[PDB]
Amino acid sequence: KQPARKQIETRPEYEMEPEQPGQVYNLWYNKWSGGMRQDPLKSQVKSETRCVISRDSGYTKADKNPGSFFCLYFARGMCSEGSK
RNA sequence: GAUCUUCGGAUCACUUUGGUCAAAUUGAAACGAUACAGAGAAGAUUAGCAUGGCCCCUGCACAAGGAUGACACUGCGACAUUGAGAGAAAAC
Ligand SMILES: [K+]
Ligand SMILES: [Mg+2]
Ligand SMILES: [Mg+2]
Repeated sequence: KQPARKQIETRPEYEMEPEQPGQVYNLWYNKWSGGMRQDPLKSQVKSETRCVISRDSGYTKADKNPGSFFCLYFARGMCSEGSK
């Protein structure tokens, strides 16, 4: 019954190159291509952040709108705007 | 707010938001490699052009190529049974 707090103060930026020798970025399909297919179920890297309702939930600007949706990023816990 | 008007007001303008979709593991494709076989015509080597379509790829193309591009190329019962004999059964 208190305003919602922001979880991640920073913005996770995108910079990563798999398999340094044998990968090249693909402009059309925005993903790295070439190199070993690699296990389909291998990339899974444990998530870094985690959330619970108790310490995180609260009011936000979307509570006013009757048809508002939930944060894709609150559940995964990197909503970096808070109550805004 | 600007213009007049006579301090009543009149003019002038008047409803945005191109949305494969919210900051990239879990809704834009198609696969590397290793291991197996491993190149059409009845001996052997080998030119090709076709036929068929829920197979495509390269191409601007209704040219032409990709192993003659590849796969496929088979096969069965609107047979009426009587022709006869034998042992049985039921029957000339
Ligand atoms: K040939
Ligand atoms: Mg041809
Ligand atoms: Mg052919």
